[PDB]
Amino acid sequence: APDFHDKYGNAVLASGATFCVAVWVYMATQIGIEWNPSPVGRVTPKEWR
Amino acid sequence: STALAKPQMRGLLARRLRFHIVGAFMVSLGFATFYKFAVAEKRKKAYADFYRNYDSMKDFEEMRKAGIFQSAK
Amino acid sequence: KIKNYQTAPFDSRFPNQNQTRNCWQNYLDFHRCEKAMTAKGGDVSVCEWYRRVYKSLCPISWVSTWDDRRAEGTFPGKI
Amino acid sequence: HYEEGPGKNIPFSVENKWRLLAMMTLFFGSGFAAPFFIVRHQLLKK
Amino acid sequence: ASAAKGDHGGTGARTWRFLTFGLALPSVALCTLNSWLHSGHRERPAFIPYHHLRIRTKPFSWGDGNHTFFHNPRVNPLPTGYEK
Amino acid sequence: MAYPMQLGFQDATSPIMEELLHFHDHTLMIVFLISSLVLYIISLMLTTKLTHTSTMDAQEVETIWTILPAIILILIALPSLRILYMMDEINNPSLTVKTMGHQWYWSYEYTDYEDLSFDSYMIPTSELKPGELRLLEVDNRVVLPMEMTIRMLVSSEDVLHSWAVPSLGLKTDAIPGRLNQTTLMSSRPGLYYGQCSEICGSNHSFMPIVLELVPLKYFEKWSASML
Amino acid sequence: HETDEEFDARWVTYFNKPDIDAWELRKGMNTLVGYDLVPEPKIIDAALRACRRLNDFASAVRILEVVKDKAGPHKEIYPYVIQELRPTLNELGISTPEELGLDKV
Amino acid sequence: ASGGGVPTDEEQATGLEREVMLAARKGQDPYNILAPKATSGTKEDPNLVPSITNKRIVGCICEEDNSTVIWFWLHKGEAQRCPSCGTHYKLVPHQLAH
Amino acid sequence: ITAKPAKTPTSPKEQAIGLSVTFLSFLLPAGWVLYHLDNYKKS
Amino acid sequence: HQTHAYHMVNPSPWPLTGALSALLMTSGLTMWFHFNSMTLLMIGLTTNMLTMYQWWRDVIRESTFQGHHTPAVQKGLRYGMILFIISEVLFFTGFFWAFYHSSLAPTPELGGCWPPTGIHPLNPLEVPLLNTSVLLASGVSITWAHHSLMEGDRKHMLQALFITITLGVYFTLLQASEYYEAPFTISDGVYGSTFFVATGFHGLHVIIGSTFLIVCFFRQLKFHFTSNHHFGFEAAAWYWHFVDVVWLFLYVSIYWWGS
Amino acid sequence: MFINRWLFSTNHKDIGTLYLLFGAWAGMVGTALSLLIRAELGQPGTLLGDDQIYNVVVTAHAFVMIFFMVMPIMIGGFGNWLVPLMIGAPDMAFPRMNNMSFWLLPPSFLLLLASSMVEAGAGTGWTVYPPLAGNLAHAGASVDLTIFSLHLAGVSSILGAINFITTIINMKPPAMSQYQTPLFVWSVMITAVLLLLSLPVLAAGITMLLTDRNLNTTFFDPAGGGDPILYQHLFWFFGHPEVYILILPGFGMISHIVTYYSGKKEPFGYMGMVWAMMSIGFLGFIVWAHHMFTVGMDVDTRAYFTSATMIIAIPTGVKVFSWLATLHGGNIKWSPAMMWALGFIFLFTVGGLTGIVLANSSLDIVLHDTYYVVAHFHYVLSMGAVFAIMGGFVHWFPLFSGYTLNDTWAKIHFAIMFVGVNMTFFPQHFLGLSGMPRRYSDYPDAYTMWNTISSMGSFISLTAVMLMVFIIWEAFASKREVLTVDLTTTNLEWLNGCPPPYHTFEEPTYVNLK
Amino acid sequence: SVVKSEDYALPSYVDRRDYPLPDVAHVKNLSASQKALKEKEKASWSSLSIDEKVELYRLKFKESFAEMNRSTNEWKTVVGAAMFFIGFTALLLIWEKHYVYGPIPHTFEEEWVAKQTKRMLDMKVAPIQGFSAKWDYDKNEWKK
Amino acid sequence: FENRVAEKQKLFQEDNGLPVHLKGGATDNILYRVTMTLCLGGTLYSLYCLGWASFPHK
Ligand code: HEA
Ligand code: HEA
Ligand SMILES: CCCCC/C=C/C/C=C/C/C=C/C/C=C\CCCC(=O)O[C@H](COC(=O)CCCCCCCCCCCCCCCCC)COP(=O)(O)OCCN
Ligand SMILES: CCCCCC/C=C/CCCCCCCCCC(=O)O[C@H](COC(=O)CCCCCCCCCCCCCCC)COP(=O)(O)OC[C@@H](O)CO
Ligand SMILES: CCCCCCCCCCO[C@@H]1O[C@H](CO)[C@@H](O[C@H]2O[C@H](CO)[C@@H](O)[C@H](O)[C@H]2O)[C@H](O)[C@H]1O
Ligand code: CUA
Ligand SMILES: [O-][O-]
Ligand SMILES: [Cu+2]
Ligand SMILES: [Mg+2]
Ligand code: NA
Ligand code: NA
Ligand SMILES: [Zn+2]
Repeated sequence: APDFHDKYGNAVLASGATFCVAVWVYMATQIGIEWNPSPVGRVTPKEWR
Repeated sequence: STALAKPQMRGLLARRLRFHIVGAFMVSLGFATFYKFAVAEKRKKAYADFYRNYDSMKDFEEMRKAGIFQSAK
Repeated sequence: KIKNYQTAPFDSRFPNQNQTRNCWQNYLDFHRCEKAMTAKGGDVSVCEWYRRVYKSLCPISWVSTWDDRRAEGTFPGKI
Repeated sequence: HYEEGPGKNIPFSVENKWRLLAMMTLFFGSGFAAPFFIVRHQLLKK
Repeated sequence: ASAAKGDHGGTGARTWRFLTFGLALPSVALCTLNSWLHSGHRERPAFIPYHHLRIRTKPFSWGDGNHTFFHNPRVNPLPTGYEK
Repeated sequence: MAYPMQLGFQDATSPIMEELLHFHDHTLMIVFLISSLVLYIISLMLTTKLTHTSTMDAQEVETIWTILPAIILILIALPSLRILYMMDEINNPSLTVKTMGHQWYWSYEYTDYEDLSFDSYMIPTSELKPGELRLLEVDNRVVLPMEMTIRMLVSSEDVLHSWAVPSLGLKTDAIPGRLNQTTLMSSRPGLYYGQCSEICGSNHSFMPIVLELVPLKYFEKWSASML
Repeated sequence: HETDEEFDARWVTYFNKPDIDAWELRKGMNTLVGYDLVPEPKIIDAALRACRRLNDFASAVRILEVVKDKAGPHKEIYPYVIQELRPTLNELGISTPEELGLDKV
Repeated sequence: ASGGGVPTDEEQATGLEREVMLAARKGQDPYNILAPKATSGTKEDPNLVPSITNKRIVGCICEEDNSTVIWFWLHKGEAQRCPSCGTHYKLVPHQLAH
Repeated sequence: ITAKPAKTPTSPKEQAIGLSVTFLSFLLPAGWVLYHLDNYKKS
Repeated sequence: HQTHAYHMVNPSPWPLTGALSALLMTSGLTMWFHFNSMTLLMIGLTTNMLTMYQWWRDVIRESTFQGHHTPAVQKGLRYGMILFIISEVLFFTGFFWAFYHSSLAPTPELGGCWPPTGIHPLNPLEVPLLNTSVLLASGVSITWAHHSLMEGDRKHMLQALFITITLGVYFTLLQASEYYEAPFTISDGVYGSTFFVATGFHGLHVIIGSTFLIVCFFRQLKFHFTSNHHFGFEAAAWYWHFVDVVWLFLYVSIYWWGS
Repeated sequence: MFINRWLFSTNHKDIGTLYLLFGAWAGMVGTALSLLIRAELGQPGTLLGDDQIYNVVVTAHAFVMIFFMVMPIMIGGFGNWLVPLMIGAPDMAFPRMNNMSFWLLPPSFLLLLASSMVEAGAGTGWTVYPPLAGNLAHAGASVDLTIFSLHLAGVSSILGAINFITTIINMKPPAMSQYQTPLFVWSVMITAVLLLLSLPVLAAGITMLLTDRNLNTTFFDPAGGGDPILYQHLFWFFGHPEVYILILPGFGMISHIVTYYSGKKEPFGYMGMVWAMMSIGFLGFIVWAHHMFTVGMDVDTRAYFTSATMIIAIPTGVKVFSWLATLHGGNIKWSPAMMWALGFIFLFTVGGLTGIVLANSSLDIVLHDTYYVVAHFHYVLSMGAVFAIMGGFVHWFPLFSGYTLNDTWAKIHFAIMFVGVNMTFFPQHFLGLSGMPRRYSDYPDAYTMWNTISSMGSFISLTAVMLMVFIIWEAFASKREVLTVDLTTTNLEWLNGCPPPYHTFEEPTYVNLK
Repeated sequence: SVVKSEDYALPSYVDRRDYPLPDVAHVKNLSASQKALKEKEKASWSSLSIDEKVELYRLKFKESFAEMNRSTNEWKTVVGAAMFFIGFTALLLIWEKHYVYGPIPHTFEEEWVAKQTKRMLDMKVAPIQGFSAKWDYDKNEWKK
Repeated sequence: FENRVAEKQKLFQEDNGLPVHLKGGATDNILYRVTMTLCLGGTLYSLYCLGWASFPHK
């Protein structure tokens, strides 16, 4: 007879993966976290003195 | 219609081990080569190339003119 | 001899990372020499090398504490 | 003698799963909360 | 060493008793005599307030905080010198 | 100094730091090779339905397992120890500088000729000038002549600290009652940063080290002006 | 130690003992499958005839299943062994696991 | 030099200590201090395993110097065999302490 | 290992409850402290 | 009903009372050091003594009175005591390491010499030599006591054991007197620190060992030991030899070599 | 009855249960402390306060995780439950002393919590170095409370060690030599020897710290002719053997787990495993100054400590390769315990290897007191000692309780923890190489990206820890009673059923000499 | 049939691919027809039907090799649930960023970072490989 | 003195189910109760002292 995994495995995998990706993308990009990436290739140096 | 040939039946695990340990060895030497070329030699050459014609006074003068120093304006 | 003293040279008696005894010995040597000279009427100028060496090596606060203790009569090394 | 067997060789009851949930919650929860409250204690001094 | 004695035939209480009274206790009596000869107070040295001695980084938890546990006024000065 | 997303060591500023980088590359290669071989063999052991569960004879294989690693350890120890003794070799420094650790700042003493000493404190974040580095700048830098062998002597007047400058490969503990010695030789002018490297109480994070490496003539004039 | 032929002969002899008991049948098969090999047809033939003498049909089928299992991913071994055993299987009326539907998951 | 007044174990040992001492004197080992000596362990000559109940755990060190011990419960009744080496063991239940 | 079926089965719903209560027991007190940190600090 | 020879011990409150006495002693010391009070400490010391008393009382009940100490049990107690002594040797080893560390590399604060400037060591040939003769002599008398016991001689066991105890007490009184008479103190730098802490812990062990011998003395008076079974006596003799040997190392290291 | 049984115990299983409960509770405390660390470091700036509060948290984290979680669980917990069962003994040699080893731990923990409550806490590092830990720079009761906490934990473990050595030497069946006892038993006897020899030296050193703080001694104070470096020698003389104490029982459980889930009757190369553990134990006593390469010791001393430390890789390597040879040819059962053991073998290897990097005193000048050391020791502690503890716990839980865990939940738990610990510690290697110091409440801005990721990793570990509590609740809530366990012929601890009776081996096993 | 806890010391049944012949039969009690089947098994197995042979197998063994070695969908549940809890962890981090963390230091402001980057280049931070090595001092731009 | 060990062996082997720490009789119970009371009361007092010591008094 089909067990829990036969019946719900596909939904648990799909929705777990979707949720995980969505909420980490949100956390990583939408809430003001400063990752402090390299300035290399990114920042235009400005006169400081 | 036709019989099947007798396959090898003994030492199958040992044979698989021997083959792959040898493969692990081959890969290891292969990677050491990659690494000495892509990391170690690269580093020796970057440092040697940097210092080959390096002019420390000229470096200092550039820094001084950029205003970085307390002791040199 | 050695004028144009820059700093204290390597001393084979104190070849290791811990240089505490180097500072101490030179401080002692200077003051023992000075005592020997100020006494017998001679010149402290002959003690100069030890003075340069201990000055170079010794933390100011150590020299200063040792000087206070000599003045106090509580300096524990023999001079 | 003493009770033997599953659920009986332990100093806490597992007769009721909800009472057990409450006890386990107080137990692990008190351990986990203690450093936060000691931090609070140290901030609320000076 | 074989020490300098003799013995060993078999083993026993009798030999250890022999050793107790014939060697051990006489040795103690001799050291006791030696000690009683060199007893009587010595001539306490000038007080010098050396900074490596009479250490006080925290008051002692008894008395006035400034006396060691087995303070002897005759021979142990305070950080400030001997007592009156 | 470290830069954002840095994976490895700060660029070498001294010949000894340069030696440490190549020795690290050597050792890391071996580290990678062993950890990957272990991972691979694990996966190999676990990916077959073939079985052999009877008693296995151990002694032939334990020879390989002890001799190969013994060999690998010697191949690490040889360059490790060459560098160790290279670092210890006689220098003839041209100058001696002392640094005393304190809670929470460093003082410096250059007393070969004159009595020059000063305190060196972190620039508070609210006082940084634009472009300056949070937690790293000091009010009074340790100006030193470039391309010269310098003897650094390190101690403390209170608790333990440790005087470190990663780009020169330097780290010497600051111990009260002790004078520890290290040598410093910069191949380049510039600014070279370190941080207190022994836990020392409330502002351990906030007593950094900044060396300013310049030509001898500038160092002498700076020295004179600091008296 | 021993050649392959000597090992095989040992095992043939083991199962061929006329009055082998149930314990020895199980002990022999359970020990045998610990080795790095799929047993030669002549060994399995001797074990199957031991099953016959012990009136144990089910163990005969199990022995065929463990042959398949010991081959691992080498799918060519089991059908070869069954091929070599067909005269014995026919003679003793032993149905293979596949004939019994016992290869269905 | 010398008299008596110290009790002997014979006079004063009690409880289990005394039971072990009295049994040893008779060359018996009710409290399992000694390792039993193996028989040939055949079906005809099984290792005989005393017990005060109807089962006891046997550990079989199949060959001299094996580090692996094979453990199994031995029950009253027909002789059982070590699952690794086949040597025979038979339980012989009952009593202890005369 | 083999085992008997559960003597007191814990349904998916009961498990959601035990898991929620368990997580809340760790999260809420520490959460209350961290939320009020500034209150404690700037005090 | 067991058919092995090991001792299944009745459930006991003394581990808990011992553990709580450790809490009361340590929190008591803290209170004494920082909050000017001896109350917790006194309670801890009391419950500690009570725990020791009842626990070892029970061990005697289990062995002498109930017969649980089969040879297998005694053999475990032998190992236990030997391991305990090994742990105590390592504890002392840390204080000898401290002593050699400071004395082999005397720092400038000391005058750069050992003994430090201003330290006037005791004469190792006076009371310290007497103490050495005393503990060595007690090693001899305890051996006499052991042999008398094995040979079944009650009176001479008791005499020899009494002499051993008297010598322990003599050492303790001599040491107490030399602490009082010493011109240096535990605050006299690393000289006074190593001297008093090392010889102080040794003195505590002498008091512990003497107490253990006195327990054996009273148990002997009450006929507990047989000529073959007397592990409490052997354990006390081993511990007593340990205390002698630590003294000899202290005498050579601190009193003689460090003078 | 309850007090008689649980406060007055003389039973090795119940005392083992007590230790597991105590260790599990300590684990929650240590975990909260680890989260406060990573919350502080998870963004640049100051969250809690300056370095004092911060390092009180760091110091407590280490003491709790080491002395109250790892040691009690491994040695007190699994050692008490398993060692007497694995040698067919009726209990431990000193069943009543065993109980005191347990009961010293709540007061020790209380003392540690007191230290953090009073004054400003002990913000010293778990190494408690003077002069920071002295009476001027840490005036007041906190450090003394910490020393006393250590004193109680030390007595607990010393008496435990005496008990384990005696039990293992003296209470095996008369036919069983030491070379017929299982690897976990060997692991515990070697650990006990390490404890017996190392803790008394710690006790001497912290006692001399206590007297410098309170009786005006000057062991570590240059003003009296003392030396702060002397403290470090006495501490590390204990402290290096301590990390072998923390891993050896883990090695023992790993051997059993790997053998078991490979379907093998025995670990590969048994006597090499015994040799390896004894060699590691021995070499562990002669390498302590690799914790002091920057203090200013002579160059030949640093050459010796480098070389002697590196030798440890040889016997440790034999064990790793012998675990792999145990898997080889196995009928592999992918149980949650096996996943823990497999993760252990690999991640322990990585941590060991960064240990070998650090053994090199030349390179250690730059790596010492940086996050590279923190990354090394968390690979061997959070992914070595901890993975062995989780492996042993899930493997023997049915033996101890008589109930089964849900294996699917336990696999989910392993997956979450594996991601969290690697996310936490892997980037710390980069932070170390690039120079981030230890024991900092805040860091120059360049270190932000790795500290952020590391803190996010620590939250994933928190989720695993919370899920673990739920999983244990679910097992007791559902009451799936154990029926059959395989491989009992080579796993004696299972042979009396699940859970075994209160008294086992009342009639000892029968084992022939032959 | 039914396995009891009180039976732990008795030989037991196991389905293990490396222990093909377990210590006991799966079913030891026989009905009238199962007893007749065991009698028939004493005669030629060629006279047994397929159903009878299957029945004899199922009395001796619980699961066949194919059944006992079957794969499952468990990995899906495991990976999916693990990713869920990992996803849940991000909610904790979102809560922390919102309610616990304040503003990060002003040195992360975009203009501060541009100036600091220039000053780092002026001081030639990591000029051999790490940082300034990636700046082109001639073309005044990041190296391509 | 006379050897009275036999009387003590009878007393402590009496089949009365008492644990060894209480088997001497009523004074065992008294001493036990004193010890436990001092231990438990002392522990509560130590907790009071921590409470007291956990807050400033300057
Ligand atoms: C369980 C805990 C544990 C364990 C087992 C170890 C194991 C080892 N450790 Fe570690 N360590 C710590 C916990 C531990 N460590 C802690 C907590 C600290 C910090 C203390 C503090 O300051 O707070 C620390 C610090 C520490 C330092 C000090 C660094 C510094 O402070 O600057 C060093 C230096 O040598 C060191 C080295 C080693 C080595 C060589 C091993 C070896 O035992 C590892 C051997 C294993 C392997 C090598 C892997 C397997 C082997 C093979 C697969 C064979 C082939 C390998 C080779 C040929 C190399 N460790
Ligand atoms: C066993 C030891 C151990 C363990 C497991 C850990 C685990 C963790 N540690 Fe630990 N750490 C140390 C020992 C340990 N640590 C030590 C010795 C130091 C140095 C202290 C000093 O400098 O003075 C230190 C320092 C240290 C620092 C450096 C602080 C600094 O230098 O400023 C950091 C920062 O990230 C850190 C973080 C963490 C994290 C996020 C975890 C997480 O991985 C924790 C996650 C949770 C667990 C691993 C589970 C806990 C276990 C249970 C709940 C058991 C349940 C059991 C049963 C049911 C049987 N630790
Ligand atoms: C023959 C003498 C026998 C000793 C009996 C004397 C009484 C004190 C107790 C000593 C026991 C030894 C412990 C070690 C501590 C230091 C005391 C050293 C011995 C001693 O008694 O030293 C005295 C100082 O005592 C002082 O400070 C007083 C100190 C009293 C407070 C004790 C501190 C508690 C320490 C606890 C340590 C924990 C134990 C470790 C457990 C390890 C577990 C693994 C010396 O006196 P003084 O006036 O300085 O000089 C003499 C001048 N005429
Ligand atoms: C101010 C600070 C407070 C300090 C505390 C002061 C301490 C004083 C304690 C002195 C020690 C007394 C020990 C008494 C033990 C009596 C019980 C006993 O000796 O029990 C014996 C077993 O041995 C056994 O347990 C042997 C038991 C081992 C005892 C070990 C004793 C040393 C422990 C002392 C603690 C050390 C502290 C360290 C300090 C750093 C009983 O067996 P037998 O003798 O064979 O008898 C049976 C025959 O009769 C049969 O015919
Ligand atoms: C490091 C481990 C822990 C980190 C992750 C913690 C996740 C937090 C779980 C929720 O914690 C709660 O958060 C609420 C806010 O969401 C707080 O309510 C606070 O905020 C509410 C809305 O602002 C008010 O209604 C409440 O009164 C006020 O207490 C509440 O106190 C606190 O228990
Ligand atoms: Cu100064 Cu850390
Ligand atoms: O300690 O590694
Ligand atoms: Cu170490
Ligand atoms: Mg350091
Ligand atoms: Na004797
Ligand atoms: Na921070
Ligand atoms: Zn056998």
